[PDB]
Amino acid sequence: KPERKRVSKLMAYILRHSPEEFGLRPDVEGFVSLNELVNALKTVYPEVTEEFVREIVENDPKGRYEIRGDRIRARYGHSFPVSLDHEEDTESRFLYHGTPRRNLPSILKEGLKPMKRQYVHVSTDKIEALETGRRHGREVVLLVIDAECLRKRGFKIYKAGKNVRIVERVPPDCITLAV
Ligand SMILES: NC(=O)c1ccc[n+]([C@@H]2O[C@H](COP(=O)([O-])OP(=O)(O)OC[C@H]3O[C@@H](n4cnc5c(N)ncnc54)[C@H](O)[C@@H]3O)[C@@H](O)[C@H]2O)c1
Repeated sequence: KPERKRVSKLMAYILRHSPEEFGLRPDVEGFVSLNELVNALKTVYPEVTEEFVREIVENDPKGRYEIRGDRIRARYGHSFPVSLDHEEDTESRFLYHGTPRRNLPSILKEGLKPMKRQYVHVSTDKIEALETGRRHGREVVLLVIDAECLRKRGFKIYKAGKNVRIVERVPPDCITLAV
């Protein structure tokens, strides 16, 4: 059961960041072949099979991965451009983003920016926002974002996981509170 986390984490690396380092070239929507990914994962964990990966996909709590037939992709978090077809979140009134406090003086000046990824990632869920923010450092703040502000400015919000949402950027006057 903790072997699943090891393989799931390498999957995120390959599917979000450096497919080229395993000699994979994802298509425009971000998909690679399921056979490609197993063969790529095998040169680190040779025990890995297509069923193990399909178990990982179906089980994932956030919906990190997507399988269409024989192809697989990460649904968000990429650091190379992709063409995702997610649905627009038109109902959320508030969204959340956790980040180390040390980041706040720049965010207040520039808003949230995608940094190394393609999109800014926010959450419909306060706990998941705080938990991801905690990965970078121990002192985390919870940013509350007015979603309607973003829509009015043209930045549409898309449902990329269970609670994960993606936007181009969050201008600072759409951040209503930092907690
Ligand atoms: N941060 C969250 O609340 C959150 C919510 C949902 C999902 N996730 C997921 O967690 C993982 C990491 O996401 P992440 O949001 O930590 O991003 P990341 O790993 O790309 O780290 C970027 C960091 O830069 C900070 N930052 C943003 N704008 C900045 C600015 N103008 N000046 C200085 N710093 C700035 C961000 O808050 C974040 O801490 C990804 O898988 C993402 O999808 C994160």
